[PDB]
Amino acid sequence: PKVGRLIYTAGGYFRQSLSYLEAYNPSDGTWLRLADLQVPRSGLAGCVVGGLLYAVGGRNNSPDGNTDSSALDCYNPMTNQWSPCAPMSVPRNRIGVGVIDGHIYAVGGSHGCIHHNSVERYEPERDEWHLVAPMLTRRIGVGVAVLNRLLYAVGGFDGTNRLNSAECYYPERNEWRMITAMNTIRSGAGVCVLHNCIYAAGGYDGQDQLNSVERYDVETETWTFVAPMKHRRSALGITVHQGRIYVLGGYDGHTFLDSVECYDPDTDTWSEVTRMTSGRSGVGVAVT
Ligand SMILES: O=C(O)COc1cccc(CNC(=O)Nc2nnc(-c3ccco3)o2)c1
Repeated sequence: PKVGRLIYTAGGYFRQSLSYLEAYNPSDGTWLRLADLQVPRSGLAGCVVGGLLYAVGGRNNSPDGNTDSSALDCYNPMTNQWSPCAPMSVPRNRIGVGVIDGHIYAVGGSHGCIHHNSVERYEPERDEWHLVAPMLTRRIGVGVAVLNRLLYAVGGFDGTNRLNSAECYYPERNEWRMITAMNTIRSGAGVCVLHNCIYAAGGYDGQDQLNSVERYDVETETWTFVAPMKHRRSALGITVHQGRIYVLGGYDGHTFLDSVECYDPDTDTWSEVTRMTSGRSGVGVAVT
């Protein structure tokens, strides 16, 4: 049943790091501007736990300077208010985030010229962060998705090279293990889960922005190309709403897109369903 869930987009980058928090309703195609982040942020990740939206890491860059963010903030849709939470052990720009058992996992990202392979876990009910096992690879601009309590970190940049590799995190054993490498090198790709596959849409391969999209079926352990998006894009927002994948904005190598595309896995098609109120990349996106 359709209960009215919305797609939230937080922060992002256009001309500088943005504060913006907006919600889109796929049912009527309307947008609603909500309370601003207390601190502008691009390259952050967004996620939802217990009906609350969380903005994680990222960075604030403008003429007033460049500062990587270790912050965690919690937005309550019911009160339309942001609340500061406990910060991570380190600033994490171009971070990847995933949720398991109501816990927020902050993966990789960077702080200055430091490229994190480290990972830490946040427990809402205790407002406390905890270091877990580090990834086998240093990854900033990594994409993250979770399927059946297993977390996947896809692609990114290790400081020297851009990766087509990916790895899986086993939360209860607290380990990481490499999985099949993608067909394409991708950093800043949109990564999400839909049914039994992890999608890796767009990204930057080191020379061009990508509009190609491939998915990893956890059952067959293979990476498969599906239909390409209309726009190439890296640093795109991505989420799933009522069985379909939605990609928001990103950079196509020329413009900061306002375009929103929707992927229908049954017909293996993407189509443009709306536009953001303004183009932007590096947003955090989540559904509730
Ligand atoms: O590193 C990559 O290959 C892809 O770049 C990514 C990856 C993941 C998220 C993002 C979000 N983009 C982003 O934060 N862009 C941005 N942030 N600060 C700036 C900026 C530009 C000039 C001064 O500051 O541009 C980019």
